[PDB]
Amino acid sequence: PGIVELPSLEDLKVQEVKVSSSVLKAAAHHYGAQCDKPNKEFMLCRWEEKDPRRCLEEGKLVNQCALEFFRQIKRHCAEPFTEYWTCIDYSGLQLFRRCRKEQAQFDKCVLDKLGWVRPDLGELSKVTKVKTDRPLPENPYHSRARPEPNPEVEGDLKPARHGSRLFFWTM
Amino acid sequence: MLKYIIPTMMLMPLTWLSKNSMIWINTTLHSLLISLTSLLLLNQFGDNSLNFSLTFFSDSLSTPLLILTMWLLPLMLMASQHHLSKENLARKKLFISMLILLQLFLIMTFTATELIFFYIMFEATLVPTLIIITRWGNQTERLNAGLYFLFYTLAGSLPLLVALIYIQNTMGSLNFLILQYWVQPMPNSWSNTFMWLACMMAFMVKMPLYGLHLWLPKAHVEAPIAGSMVLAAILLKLGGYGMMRITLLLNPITDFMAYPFIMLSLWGMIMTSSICLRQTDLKSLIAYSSVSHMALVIVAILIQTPWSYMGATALMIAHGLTSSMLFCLANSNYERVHSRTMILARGLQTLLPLMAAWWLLASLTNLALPPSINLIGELFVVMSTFSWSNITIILMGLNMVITALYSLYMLITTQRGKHTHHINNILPSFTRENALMSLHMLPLLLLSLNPKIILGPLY
Ligand SMILES: CCCCCCCCCCCCCCCCCC(=O)OC[C@H](COP(=O)([O-])OC[C@H](O)COP(=O)([O-])OC[C@H](COC(=O)CCCCCCCCCCCCCCCCC)OC(=O)CCCCCCCCCCCCCCCCC)OC(=O)CCCCCCCCCCCCCCCCC
Ligand SMILES: CCCCCCCCCCCCCCCCCC(=O)OC[C@H](COP(=O)([O-])OC[C@H](O)COP(=O)([O-])OC[C@H](COC(=O)CCCCCCCCCCCCCCCCC)OC(=O)CCCCCCCCCCCCCCCCC)OC(=O)CCCCCCCCCCCCCCCCC
Ligand SMILES: CCCCCCCCCCCCCCCCCC(=O)OC[C@H](COP(=O)([O-])OCC[N+](C)(C)C)OC(=O)CCCCCCCCCCCCCCCCC
Repeated sequence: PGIVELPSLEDLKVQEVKVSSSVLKAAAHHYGAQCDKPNKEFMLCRWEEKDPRRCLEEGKLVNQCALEFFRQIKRHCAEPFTEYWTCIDYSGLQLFRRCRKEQAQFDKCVLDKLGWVRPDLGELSKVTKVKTDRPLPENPYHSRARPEPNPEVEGDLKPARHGSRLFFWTM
Repeated sequence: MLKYIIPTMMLMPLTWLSKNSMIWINTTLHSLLISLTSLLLLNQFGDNSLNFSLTFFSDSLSTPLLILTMWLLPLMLMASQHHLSKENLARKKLFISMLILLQLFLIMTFTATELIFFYIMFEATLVPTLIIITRWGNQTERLNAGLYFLFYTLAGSLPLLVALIYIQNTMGSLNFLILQYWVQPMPNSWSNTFMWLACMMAFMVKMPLYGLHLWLPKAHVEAPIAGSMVLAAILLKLGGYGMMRITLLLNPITDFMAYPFIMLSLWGMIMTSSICLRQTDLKSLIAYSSVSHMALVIVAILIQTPWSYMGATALMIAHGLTSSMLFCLANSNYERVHSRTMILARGLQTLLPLMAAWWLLASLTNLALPPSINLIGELFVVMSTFSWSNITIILMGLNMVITALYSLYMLITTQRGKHTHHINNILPSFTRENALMSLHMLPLLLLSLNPKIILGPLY
């Protein structure tokens, strides 16, 4: 069959978010609140196109919007964020409940210096609507033509001509 | 044919609801009324057959067979009421019901317009005949004889089932009236060779063919008298009727497939007739004479000329009446001496003169005395086989010597000479017995006055 089309290695170069998972988990709710729109544009494009190769640029926007998220933490609130993700980082399951006072200090410093409200219980799991300018994929499965069905039954049912027609039976 | 099927079926409540002293007389009366009505089948035309319905028709071949079939039931009731007098009442009614059921299968065997309905009735005729032989036969060998009668017929006929369904798929129909007009020539091949064998071997067993005849001197000997009458008078003629229907579809391959079987019959009628010269069992002598006479019907069907079909249907009707009368005469001695040995009771004209006159007339019609229809069928088959090959007259004429020789030796051994001294239970002939002889012989001699009704579809 045909040749698969891989993008170049230059099309895969982006400035990586080189932080650990406890840094991401400590900043997760404010990341979902602030970096909402390009993340949801990317995931809409990702569930609609069903191809990562059709989703690179929006993905780069995700990797563009995460970094601007962290710099805006790193400029203003590096101390409560560091003290909070260290405590998140201690736990082997990375519990939020072990770290509520560092969470409260990080939320206080962020709400004072940046005005970000942490999302309540239920908010980040909502199904949201996304207004994009890319087109809807008309054939996302790349399906070819389907076979035509067999012709249906039509016409009023007349009796059997001369019955069963079984060898000598007249009905 | 439904005017003959429904009275034959109404013979069942007629025989199961009769009073115990009345179950022979009522069935005899109403079977004679059905046989009187059987003459309405004689509405036959020079061009067309008498085509009743989609299921039933009758040409001039089936019509004498139907009149003989409906005539043989009262004669079987007369023949079989003496030796079943001591029988249980319900078993006596079951016997009469088996004969009625056999007639019911036979009359829509001969009138089946479609050939698989012909096959179904043609093989339905086994079950009452098998039950009659294996239940009301006298000796031990009736079980073995029933096995031979069953498994020669079915081994011949289950290929015929496949062959008829093959014709059903190929031509679209097994209507004989359609297959008169849609018959295609059957070319020379091995496929058509085994087609011909599957169409013909069931009827070769039913005739019987010589070499396949081994069921007959058991099944016609180990049976009661009604069984022997219906076997030798009607059930050997299902084979000839089926061949005359089925060789329509088997042309032109029959014109060389017939050559072995014709030999098997032309030599067979020399052998079996010769066997009748040295038989000790009188009932077996009549059985091998039946094989000898039906060999001529096999030859006449396989040479397929008009004179041969006319002689073959005349010889079938004539042999039906003659052989049924001969079995009834052998039973008239066997009810007195209780042995079928022919050398046992001799000189019976000294004791039974009118019955010896019946023996004389049956033996003269057996040897094809002119102008009986026995001789008419014999002579026409001889004419057609002379046209087939001028040498066959030798095998015909030598047969016509031996056919005389066993017919009179049977008369000389049973009726002539000095009587056996130690046998003293030779009663005078009952009125029933002479009635049975006259109802066999007087139709057979009256048909000499007007033989054109027993000469078939191409008179
Ligand atoms: C105003 C409103 C009211 C109006 C009312 C109008 C009517 C008034 C009268 C009322 C009564 C009507 C009766 C029904 C109509 C007539 C049917 C008929 O005769 O069909 C002929 C039928 C076909 O012949 P046809 O000349 O072409 O058709 C004439 C009509 O057009 C036939 O018409 P058709 O073409 O439309 O027929 C259709 C088709 C026509 O047939 C075909 O297309 C061919 C296939 C038929 C079956 C073949 C099977 C072969 C293998 C099995 C053989 C079994 C053994 C035989 C019997 C052994 C003993 C029991 O029938 C069938 O396929 C059904 C099967 C046969 C049943 C017939 C009715 C039986 C009812 C009583 C049963 C009593 C026992 C009977 C014996 C048992 C066997 C049937 O004949 C046969 O098949 C031969 C056998 C006889 C059948 C039974 C006859 C009925 C009367 C029986 C009275 C005597 C009983 C004695 C005691 C019991 C037995 C010991
Ligand atoms: C449409 C109406 C038709 C009316 C005319 C009838 C047509 C013929 C029908 C049958 C005729 C013969 C029936 C009697 C024989 C059976 C019983 C018996 O032996 O009785 C002896 C007995 C006299 O003897 P007995 O002293 O009292 O006791 C007997 C002895 O114990 C011991 O007895 P035995 O050994 O001393 O005597 C037996 C003797 C023994 O003699 C023989 O065996 C020699 C016979 C063969 C050589 C001579 C004949 C050769 C062929 C030429 C003749 C035909 C063509 C002639 C034309 C010119 C040429 C073409 O045979 C005779 O005397 C009978 C003479 C006639 C024989 C016919 C040929 C039989 C041979 C085998 C078949 C050959 C082809 C047959 C062609 C038939 C054509 C119609 O006779 C009677 O009691 C007669 C009873 C009443 C008979 C009624 C016949 C008709 C029945 C039909 C009823 C329904 C239709 C209404 C018409 C009614 C008309 C009255
Ligand atoms: C009495 C006892 C003996 C009975 C003998 C009965 C006849 C002897 C031969 C029978 C052969 C089997 C039935 C043949 C049916 C033919 C129908 C037909 O369509 O034929 C053409 C067909 C031809 O096939 P076709 O027609 O489908 O092909 C299309 C047409 N052409 C040829 C052009 C491509 O024949 C066959 O398919 C095979 C026929 C021979 C079958 C051999 C197997 C059976 C072996 C012998 C059994 C003998 C009896 C057994 C019992 C003995 C005692 C226990």
